[PDB]
Amino acid sequence: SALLKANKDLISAGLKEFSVLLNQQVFNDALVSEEDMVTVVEDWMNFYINYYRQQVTGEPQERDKALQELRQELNTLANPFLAKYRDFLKSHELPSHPPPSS
Repeated sequence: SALLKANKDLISAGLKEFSVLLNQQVFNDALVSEEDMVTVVEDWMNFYINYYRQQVTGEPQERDKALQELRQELNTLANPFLAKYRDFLKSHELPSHPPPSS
């Protein structure tokens, strides 16, 4: 295999859609439970991984490779979303995160 456009198309498509999912949040007025948003993020990732896992007709190498890239891709795309939300909700009313604190 090495790298077929089909794999890149599926991965990029999943990565793009994911980015739109994470960005489509309402980062403006921090309200609502954090665990709720966070649970939603994890819930989506699991749903995506589970679905993508069954969307692979390649050998265990192709499947594992695409599976590892999918998981790592979600962590990298989810990382900014979860870190941005955290700092965002933890920023308003108290800048708890930067040097000026302890």
